[PDB]
Amino acid sequence: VLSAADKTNVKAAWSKVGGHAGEYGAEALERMFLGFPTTKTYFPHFDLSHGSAQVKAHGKKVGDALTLAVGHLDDLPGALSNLSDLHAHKLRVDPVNFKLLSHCLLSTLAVHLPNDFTPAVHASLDKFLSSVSTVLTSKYR
Amino acid sequence: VLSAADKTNVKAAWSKVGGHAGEYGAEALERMFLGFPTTKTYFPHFDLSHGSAQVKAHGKKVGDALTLAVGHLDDLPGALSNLSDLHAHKLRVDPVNFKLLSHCLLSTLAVHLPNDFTPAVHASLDKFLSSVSTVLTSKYR
Amino acid sequence: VQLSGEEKAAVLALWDKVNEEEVGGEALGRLLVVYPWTQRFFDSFGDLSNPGAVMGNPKVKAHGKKVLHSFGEGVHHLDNLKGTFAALSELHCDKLHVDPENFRLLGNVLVVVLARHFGKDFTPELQASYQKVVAGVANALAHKY
Amino acid sequence: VQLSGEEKAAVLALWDKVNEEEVGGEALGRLLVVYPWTQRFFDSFGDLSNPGAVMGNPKVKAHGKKVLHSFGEGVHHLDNLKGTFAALSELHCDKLHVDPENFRLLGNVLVVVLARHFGKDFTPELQASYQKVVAGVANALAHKY
Ligand code: HEM
Ligand code: HEM
Ligand code: HEM
Ligand code: HEM
Ligand SMILES: [Cl-]
Ligand code: NA
Ligand code: NA
Repeated sequence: VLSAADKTNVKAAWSKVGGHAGEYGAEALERMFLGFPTTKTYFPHFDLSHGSAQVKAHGKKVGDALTLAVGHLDDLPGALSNLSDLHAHKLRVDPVNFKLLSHCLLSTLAVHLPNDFTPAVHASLDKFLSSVSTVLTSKYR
Repeated sequence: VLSAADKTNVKAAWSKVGGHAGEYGAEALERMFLGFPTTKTYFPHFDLSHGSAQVKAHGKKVGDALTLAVGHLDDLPGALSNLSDLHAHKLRVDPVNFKLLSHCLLSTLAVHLPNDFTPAVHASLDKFLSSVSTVLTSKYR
Repeated sequence: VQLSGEEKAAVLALWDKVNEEEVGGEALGRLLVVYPWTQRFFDSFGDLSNPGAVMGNPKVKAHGKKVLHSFGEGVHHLDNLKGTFAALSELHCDKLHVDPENFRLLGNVLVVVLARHFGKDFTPELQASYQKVVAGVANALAHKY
Repeated sequence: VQLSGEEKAAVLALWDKVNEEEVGGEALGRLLVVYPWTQRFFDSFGDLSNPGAVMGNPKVKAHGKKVLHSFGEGVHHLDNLKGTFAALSELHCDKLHVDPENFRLLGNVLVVVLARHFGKDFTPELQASYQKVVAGVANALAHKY
């Protein structure tokens, strides 16, 4: 599914993210909640207001999980197993919402990394986020 | 995507399909063309009328490819590589069309194997057809 | 969302043969089994943990019948679907927050259940007509989005 | 497909600064690179085999401008999207047979290009407003199905 070129594109792109993975995760969440309000249904216990500390905290965990995935491109099912259990079994997140967050993530990267967000990197990050979504929405136990 | 239980169901269900794989592929194709005329764009050289020798012949190749996939569930990217190149790089088939054929192929199995098309087998063949679709629509070579 | 004179007649002849009890329950049950994330909207129905509990759930069978009765309204009001499903569309968007993609899924599962019940009588052209009907209902239900 | 008065004003103010040629060319180019199956509809444009050839293709830049100009007509007729895209809907649905899912894809790509060009000025609330716009365009373009 992911070619070797995609893996190296994702690897290099995420090296540009560097220590900002949490900030970008948080901003992506903020863009998703405002742009697709249905997604707020999955966080009824969150303070979703402007500057919310909960969103910032959750974004850090989303960013950290993606960094982990970037380091296990060759075995995402095994590396993300615990996260698949939470999202597919416990939380039963509609797969549609993963397309929305992926789009909001790419938007965030486009804002902060305009010179590095080339079409090819764009295309490889899209494949990457799609493969991560498939793992997190699947019951493969 | 595919669990151990899914593989067992798929293999067992496909043993009931047996030698009807070609018939079912052809009927599935015919249901797609009538039910989704958009799919007719990819066969401008075919007689899509009922009982066509081209459709029946083409259906045989789809049935055979699925039978091949059933014996290589653990390495679909490797076994379906040549067909992935054909559909993604050469033919550039819109991924939406694989969902339409998958639905039409499940419709066909429901017609001919109603007592074996249980909810559990239904659920596993759908996962199976999605994994085959993902391989055939990905440029990973 | 337009059918020929023979199409609508053929669609209705098959609908007369639909068991209003089994088909609705089986289609909804298959939706919860094959697309497990849909179970999230039915937590109040009880045990949905395995296909046996879902397919034998009395609340699933009851609600399935309601769903099939609403599909029936679509088969008999093709030329005014947008108005027929106004209230249901509002229900699923403002209150339930069901993504329109799931309307398509239930619509295809229903088709698969019809195919299972009627076998070779569910011809490709007859299915093609029901794909039109199922798409129209799904589109009418998502109009409030 | 309705925005508030403050939303409309913000959407219109940003479009005053949109270079329809640069944004259009980049948006169409990214569609062909990120979703390669869309290349099938543009074989007469020539070599689309790699992003370099796609992003520098003059026919891609020209058509992208046309496409973005049509988004502009939608941005200036938010209350009449169906009538504004009626002819283009027939072209894409009855004559080209383009699946509606790709309309949504091109709208999200456009948003990503807008985000890349305007940076921090493309705020989350401003993006939220344009997500509504692109969805409105996408549904209007698919109304003929
Ligand atoms: C690439 C996609 C995603 C990644 C990498 C991801 C990552 C994570 C992580 C790391 C956690 C751990 C939370 C914790 O330990 O406190 C989590 C939980 C959670 N996820 Fe996601 N997630 C993704 C997509 C989504 C989407 C699309 C939704 C819904 C629209 C969602 C809803 C939730 C919720 C509700 C929780 C629990 C939050 C809490 O109870 O504190 N996730 N996710
Ligand atoms: C499970 C899904 C599918 C399978 C297993 C499959 C399998 C195959 C096979 C085995 C071939 C011939 C390979 C060869 O001759 O080397 C083929 C060719 C082809 N496929 Fe598919 N296919 C699938 C889905 C689709 C879909 C969804 C479309 C379009 C809507 C499509 C369009 C075509 C076309 C146009 C050809 C070439 C026809 C010709 O050469 O005359 N396929 N496919
Ligand atoms: C063509 C597709 C559908 C039709 C025709 C349909 C029809 C209906 C009907 C008739 C009701 C009863 C409303 C009432 O009694 O006032 C209902 C309620 C409901 N629908 Fe559906 N529906 C469809 C799709 C879906 C889907 C796909 C889901 C979730 C995945 C869903 C979730 C619900 C829920 C949770 C309720 C409320 C259940 C309850 O409170 O007992 N619907 N729908
Ligand atoms: C989503 C928003 C879209 C808009 C607003 C749009 C708009 C347009 C416009 C303005 C034209 C020019 C018609 C003319 O010059 O007479 C056109 C033509 C065309 N469109 Fe699009 N389009 C969209 C998406 C797509 C997509 C997703 C595809 C295919 C994947 C597509 C394929 C085509 C083709 C093949 C043509 C004809 C090209 C030619 O003149 O040779 N369009 N569209
Ligand atoms: Cl590039
Ligand atoms: Na189906
Ligand atoms: Na994108």
